[PDB]
Amino acid sequence: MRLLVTGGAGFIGSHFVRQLLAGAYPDVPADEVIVLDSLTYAGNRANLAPVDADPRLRFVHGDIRDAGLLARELRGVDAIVHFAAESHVDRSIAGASVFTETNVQGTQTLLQCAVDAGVGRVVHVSTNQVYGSIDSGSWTESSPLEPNSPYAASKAGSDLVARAYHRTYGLDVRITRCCNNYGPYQHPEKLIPLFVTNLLDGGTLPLYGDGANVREWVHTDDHCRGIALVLAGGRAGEIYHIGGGLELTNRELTGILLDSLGADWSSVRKVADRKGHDLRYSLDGGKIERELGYRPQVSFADGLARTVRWYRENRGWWEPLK
Amino acid sequence: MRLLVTGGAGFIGSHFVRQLLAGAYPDVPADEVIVLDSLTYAGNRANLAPVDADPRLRFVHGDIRDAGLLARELRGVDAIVHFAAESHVDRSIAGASVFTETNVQGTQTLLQCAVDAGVGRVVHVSTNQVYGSIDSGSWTESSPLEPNSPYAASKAGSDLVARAYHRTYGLDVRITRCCNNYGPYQHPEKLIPLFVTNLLDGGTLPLYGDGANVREWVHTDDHCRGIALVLAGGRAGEIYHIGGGLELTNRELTGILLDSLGADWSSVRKVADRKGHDLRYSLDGGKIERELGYRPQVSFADGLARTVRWYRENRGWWEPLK
Ligand SMILES: NC(=O)c1ccc[n+]([C@@H]2O[C@H](COP(=O)([O-])OP(=O)(O)OC[C@H]3O[C@@H](n4cnc5c(N)ncnc54)[C@H](O)[C@@H]3O)[C@@H](O)[C@H]2O)c1
Ligand SMILES: NC(=O)c1ccc[n+]([C@@H]2O[C@H](COP(=O)([O-])OP(=O)(O)OC[C@H]3O[C@@H](n4cnc5c(N)ncnc54)[C@H](O)[C@@H]3O)[C@@H](O)[C@H]2O)c1
Ligand SMILES: Cc1cn([C@H]2C[C@H](O)[C@@H](COP(=O)(O)OP(=O)(O)O[C@H]3O[C@H](CO)[C@@H](O)[C@H](O)[C@H]3O)O2)c(=O)[nH]c1=O
Ligand SMILES: Cc1cn([C@H]2C[C@H](O)[C@@H](COP(=O)(O)OP(=O)(O)O[C@H]3O[C@H](CO)[C@@H](O)[C@H](O)[C@H]3O)O2)c(=O)[nH]c1=O
Repeated sequence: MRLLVTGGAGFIGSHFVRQLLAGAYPDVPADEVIVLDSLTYAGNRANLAPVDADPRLRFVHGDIRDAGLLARELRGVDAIVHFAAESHVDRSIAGASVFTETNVQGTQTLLQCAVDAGVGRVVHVSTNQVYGSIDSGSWTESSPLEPNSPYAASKAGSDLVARAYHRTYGLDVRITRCCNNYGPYQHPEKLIPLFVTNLLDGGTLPLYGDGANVREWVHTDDHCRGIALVLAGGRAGEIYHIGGGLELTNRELTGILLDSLGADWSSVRKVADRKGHDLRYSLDGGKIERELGYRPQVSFADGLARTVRWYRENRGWWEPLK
Repeated sequence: MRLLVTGGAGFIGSHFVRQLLAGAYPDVPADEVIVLDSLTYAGNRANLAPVDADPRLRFVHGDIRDAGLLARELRGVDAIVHFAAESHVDRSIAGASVFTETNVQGTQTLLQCAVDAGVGRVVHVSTNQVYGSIDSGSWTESSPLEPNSPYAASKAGSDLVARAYHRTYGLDVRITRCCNNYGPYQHPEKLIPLFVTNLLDGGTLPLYGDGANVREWVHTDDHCRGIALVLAGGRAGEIYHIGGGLELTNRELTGILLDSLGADWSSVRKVADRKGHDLRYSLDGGKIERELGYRPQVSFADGLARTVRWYRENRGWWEPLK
């Protein structure tokens, strides 16, 4: 079983690789694991340090946009788990082009090379942001694509490329959509690590707009497990939501973070709101529960405590990133 | 070290604050920075957006003419950097009164409150226009005050108030005089931003009179650094010229601007000359060089390229101002 994981040196991808190599996914035979990652500002070899010497791992410093490389690296690969992408909304508003280049064009190159290489199946990792914003209720897999940021539209375009590969060429590609993830090794440009590390440095927390925005949080371990279940038992062309359950306003979350670190509101700063900021995300995960048996297993309280502790203990890791 | 910067939401003042907070002036201890700005048509909170959440910054929306406010805000302040003023010659010709009110009366109120508050030192930001026009040669700090516009006479009157505060009350006030500044965040009523943004909008450039007027240009970063050197090491009551070196006719500069944007002379329009338009400005900066070590470090070609690019990339900022 040869598996290729793109974006495996990033936050979620590295967790997937680590778990896999650790044997957390018995149903996912992985005798050979190739990680393909271009090492952008978000890719970090340290994320794979724990599995560095594993004889089953091959690390490829390269790009999904590189057709030649792929045509070689995908030879005899049975499956691909695709996490490689530009992932930050803020960066997408500031410089949008890279998002279409990596997310849409990169996905197309990858999927065409998969077809050319006879790859058996692909799990295309996506996000709940393709659905825009939802005032009340939760989105299901049939919800409309109404992305509001360049990042979200790039992911949605990638999802559409995946569909077309399945419909035109018969490629067995499965799509997952998940809510905000959190956990160790998340880059500090993201909300939780940013705020936790800012407090660790005795700094302020830049709370966008009024902090009323709502996000659903899932520990990355749960997301990864959902992906492994889709990889092992999903169906060609299907979309699967992987949720975490827990919905919080950014204000609520900030309070929780402050509490966790013994800090107070005085460390918060109201800053201009993000342009086109999505008010609320909420996913319905009944499909994957009923069809594949997935449900989040890490409680926010526990997961969060552990994450904060991780940041406390790994300044050497995050400091250089800030 | 508590510092109060008036006019800190304007063009130059915001750059000074940003640089300071960024650590560009190691010799200027700034544990606490208060910015006092009345937010006239020229003051813009967006100019301080990048430093908004900095715990060392306190933004005070208020006026230098407000004695009561000052008497409170100057408590325990060690130094003041005074940039607040009405800065456009054209506006001064159209409605002169505000120039005496803000520039002269505002300075007097500020300096008297400084005395009442025991403020250690003040850097009064002034201009080369107090010297009138110079056909050949450059002005030194002993050059005569021969202002020709209501704006220039208001600045010169403010400089005289500063001298009197130093001579009568012992206030340690240092005066700086500089040439035309340019750079990001300059309000588009000024020559460069006006012409660059007009070209960006596909409009014409209103070239006053024959365009033969000569101006000396300095990037604001250099000016700010000169101010920081005077603040840290100048001497009470002294005047210091901060120059940029580069002298150009407005016609020459227009050509440079056109070139930079791929436009041509056809976009220019000869319009009536400004009343009492000063023919040429030229400052000698040997004093500050020999006494404080200052010399401009940003070459016009580089500085300008970057400025134009800034305007290209920040329509959202300037558009609302036009
Ligand atoms: N972070 C979340 O909360 C979340 C929620 C849902 C979905 N997702 C999706 O999960 C995936 C992983 O996100 P993440 O948070 O781990 O992202 P990340 O920003 O932590 O990491 C992205 C990784 O992809 C690599 N990469 C970027 N462009 C590349 C290219 N052209 N070729 C090869 N490698 C490239 C980077 O070097 C990096 O290691 C993304 O597709 C993202 O859209 C993320
Ligand atoms: N722009 C230049 O090329 C240049 C060259 C030499 C000297 N100067 C001097 O430098 C200083 C800064 O000029 P600038 O170009 O940044 O000006 P500007 O027009 O960009 O900004 C002036 C700022 O002062 C504030 N202000 C005006 N009146 C006020 C009042 N009564 N109380 C408080 N705040 C008030 C405004 O809100 C604004 O933020 C001025 O004193 C100007 O005379 C400018
Ligand atoms: C970075 C930052 C963020 N925020 C707010 C904006 C959002 O409402 C919320 C979370 O911000 P971010 O960490 O940037 O995450 P968000 O935009 O929700 O998107 C995340 O979750 C998405 C799934 O919802 C993933 O697809 C994205 O890749 C991932 O980055 O916190 C602040 O208030 N201040 C900040 O400094
Ligand atoms: C706005 C404008 C200006 N001009 C000319 C007039 C001047 O000769 C030259 C620069 O004009 P302004 O941008 O208004 O700048 P100027 O009067 O030289 O004064 C600037 O530099 C001064 C220092 O010299 C500062 O004290 C002033 O605050 C600052 O505004 O360009 C035009 O030909 N057309 C225009 O539309």
